Amino acid sequence: MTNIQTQLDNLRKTLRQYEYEYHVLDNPSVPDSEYDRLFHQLKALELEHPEFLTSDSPTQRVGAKPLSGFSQIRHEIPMLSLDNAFSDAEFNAFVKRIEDRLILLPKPLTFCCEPKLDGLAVSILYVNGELTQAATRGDGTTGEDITANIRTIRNVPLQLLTDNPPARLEVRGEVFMPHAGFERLNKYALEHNEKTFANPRNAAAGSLRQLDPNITSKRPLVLNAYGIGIAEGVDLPTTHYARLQWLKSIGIPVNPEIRLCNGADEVLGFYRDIQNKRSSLGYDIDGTVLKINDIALQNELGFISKAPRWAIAYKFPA
Amino acid sequence: MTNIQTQLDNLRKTLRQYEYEYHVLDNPSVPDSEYDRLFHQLKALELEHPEFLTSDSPTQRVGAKPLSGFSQIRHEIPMLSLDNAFSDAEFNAFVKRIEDRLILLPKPLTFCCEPKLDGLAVSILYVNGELTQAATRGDGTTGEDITANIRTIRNVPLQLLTDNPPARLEVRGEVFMPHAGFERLNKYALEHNEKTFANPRNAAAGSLRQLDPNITSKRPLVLNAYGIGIAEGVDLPTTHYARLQWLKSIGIPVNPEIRLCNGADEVLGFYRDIQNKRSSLGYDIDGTVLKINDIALQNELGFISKAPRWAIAYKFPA
Ligand SMILES: Cc1ccc(Cn2cc(C(N)=O)ccc2=O)c(C)c1
Ligand SMILES: Cc1ccc(Cn2cc(C(N)=O)ccc2=O)c(C)c1
Ligand SMILES: O=C(O)c1ccc2cccc(O)c2n1
Ligand SMILES: O=C(O)c1ccc2cccc(O)c2n1
Repeated sequence: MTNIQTQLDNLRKTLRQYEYEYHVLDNPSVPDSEYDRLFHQLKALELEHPEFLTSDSPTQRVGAKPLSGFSQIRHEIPMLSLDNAFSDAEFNAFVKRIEDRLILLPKPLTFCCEPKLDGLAVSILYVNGELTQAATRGDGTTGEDITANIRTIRNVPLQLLTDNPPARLEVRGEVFMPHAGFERLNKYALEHNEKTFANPRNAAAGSLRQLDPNITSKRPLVLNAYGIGIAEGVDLPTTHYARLQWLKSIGIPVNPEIRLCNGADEVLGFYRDIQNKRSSLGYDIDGTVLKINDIALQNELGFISKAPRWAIAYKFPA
Repeated sequence: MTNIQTQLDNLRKTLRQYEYEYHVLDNPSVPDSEYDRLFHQLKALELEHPEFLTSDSPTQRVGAKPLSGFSQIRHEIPMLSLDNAFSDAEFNAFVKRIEDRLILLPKPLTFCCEPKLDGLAVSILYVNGELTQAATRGDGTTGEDITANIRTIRNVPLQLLTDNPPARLEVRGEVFMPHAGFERLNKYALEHNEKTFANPRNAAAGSLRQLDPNITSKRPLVLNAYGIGIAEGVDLPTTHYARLQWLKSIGIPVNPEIRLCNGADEVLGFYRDIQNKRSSLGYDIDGTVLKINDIALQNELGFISKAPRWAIAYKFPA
C-alpha cells in the first residue's frame, strides 16, 4: 500500500461518481469547478507517477495519436432495423395484428415507449465492466471500429458503475449532438473560418468518422442507450423498461422521456405528448419507438426477415 | 445448308414444343411414344454428326461426369423471405395496415393468390433465351451453383420459347417432388435395398444436393416459377399475374391454381378453396401466398428489412 495509489483510487472513484450524477442523473452534487479541481489533480498525479496510470482512468479518454484507418468489426449479434408507421390507423393495425398473432393476449398489453433520436447507431462492449470496443451499426452485420472516438464521449463510462459487472455486456445506442452543442460548434466553425454542418445528425456522423480522437473530443456528442446485445454473466430483467433502468443504475446513459403505456390509446397519448414536447427537448427526434414491454412476448413474436410489405404467406393450421 | 442440319433443327423445335405442351399446358398433342420416337432419333443423329451437337439441345440435359463440389454464387438481386400469417383476423389486420399505409387505396384492392409449395427455392438465369446458370436460394444473398442438377428437371426449358428472348432473365421458383413421383421413388429405393425419404420436401432437397447429375435425373423433380429477378431487354407487365402469364407464354412452368381476388373476403375464399383442394392437388402445399397484384403499389409499399415484430417506430409527419 502507498498513499499515492490510494489518493488515485479515491480520485477516480469520486470523479466517476460525479460524472454519473452530472451526465446520467442530471443532478450533479458539486459545481463544475469542483469536478475540474479533482480532474486535473488526478491528471497531474498520474503524470508524476506513471506506474499507476490506468487505461480506463477518467483522464484517459483521448488517444494522443490520430488513427490511419478504421478496422471492420462483424457483430456477434446482428443489429436490426425497425418497422415504421405513419398514422394512428396504421399503428392501431400493427397492434391488432400482434393481438391476434399472440397465443395468450394479456390484459393490459404494455408497451415501453421512447423518443426516436435522429443519430448514429453504435454498439459498445464492456468486458468485466471495462469499455474495450465500440462499433458503428454499418449494414447491421459489419461496422467500423470507432472505439477511440466513442471513448471521447463524456457521458460514456469507461468503467461500469457496479462492483459485480457482467462478464460481457454489449450496450446499443445512438450517438447524437444536442441543439446547444450543434449551435456552439457552428459559431466556432464560422469564427475559425471552417465549414458548417447542415444539421445535428450530419454533425454527429461527421464527428464519429474523424480519424483523430482529438477532433471528436471537441465535438459535443452524447450517447443514449436503447438496447443490449451480448449479456454474459448476468440475469437480465424480464421487461424491456426494467432492462433500461438496470443499464442506468450501472452508469449507462438512458433517455429520461421513456414511459410505460397500457394499450394503444395510451401509446397514442404518449406519441402526442412527445410530439408536443419537441419544441422543448433540446435535441432532434424523428418519432417514437414503441415496443412490447414483456420479454417473453417479444421472444414469442420474434423477427421478420428482409421481406416485401406487399406479400404474405397465410399458412394452414395443422 | 445441309439436310442433316435442317433435320436436327426441325427435331429440336418439335421436341421443345411437345415438352411445352406436355409439361406447361398439361395438354400434349402426341402420345409419349411419339415424343420418344423423335427424341432418340435426334439423339442418334447428333451422335452420328457431332459437329452439329448443341449444349441446349433436348438430349443434353444430363452431364455424363459427376461433379466434385458446388461453387458459391452471390445473387445480383437478393432473394427475400415472406412475412406469414396464421388466421383470418391476422390476414385482415395485414390488409387493413396496407389500406391506411397506401397514399391512394384503389377500389378494388386486387391480390394475386397462389398455393405455397413445400419446396426448394432456386434462381435460374437465361442469357438471350439459353439456360446458363441456376442457384439455390441459400441464405438469400449467396447460394450454391446447381446448374447441372437443374438442367435435368424435365419441365425446365433449356431454351426459352420465344424468337425475341430478353437479354437476361432470371426466373425464381420452387423445385418440388409430386406425390406420385415420391411414392414411385420410395418403392424403387425399397425394391433396390436403399434408404427411403421421409417426405417429398426432404426427397427434393436431397436430389438437388447430389453431385452426380445422373442421380438427379432419375429423381422426379418439378419446377414451379413464382417470380422474376433480373430482367434486361424487356418490358415486364405492370401486374404480377400478367408477369406470370408472360413467363408461361415463353415456356416457363407456372402453377395453374393461381387466381386474382378483389379484397380480403375474396382472398379468404381462395384460401378456403385451396385448403379444400389439398386432398386433390397431388403435391404438398403449406398455405397460400397472397400478393398485391399492381406493381406500382408493390414498389410504393416496398420492403421491411430484418426487424422485430414486437417494435415499431411511429414517425412524425413533416
Ligand atoms: C470546467 C468544466 C468542468 C466540468 C464540466 C461538466 N461536468 C461537471 C461535472 C460535475 N459538476 O460534477 C461532472 C462532469 C462534467 O463534465 C464543464 C461543462 C466544465
Ligand atoms: C417414354 C416416355 C416419353 C415421354 C414421357 C413424357 N413426355 C411426353 C411428351 C409428349 N407426350 O409430348 C413430352 C415430354 C415428356 O417427357 C414419358 C413419361 C415417357
Ligand atoms: O432491435 C432493437 O431493439 C432495435 C433496433 C434498432 C433500433 C433503433 C432505434 C431505437 C431502438 O430502440 C432500436 N431497437
Ligand atoms: O420476393 C418475392 O416475391 C418472393 C419471395 C419468396 C417467395 C417464396 C414463395 C413464393 C413466393 O411467391 C415468394 N416470393
